[PDB]
Amino acid sequence: GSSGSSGSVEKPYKCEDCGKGYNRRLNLDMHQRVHMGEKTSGPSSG
Ligand SMILES: [Zn+2]
Repeated sequence: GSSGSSGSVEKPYKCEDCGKGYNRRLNLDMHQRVHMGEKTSGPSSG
């Protein structure tokens, strides 16, 4: 068919894990952090 929505990154840098976009080097280096653990749902209340 025909696609378009795809392609939501216009930065000279991108995470080699998810594919995020960052117009800064540091932002990326630090970003990796996200891929350090995993959200713990556990016994939720709200
Ligand atoms: Zn990432």
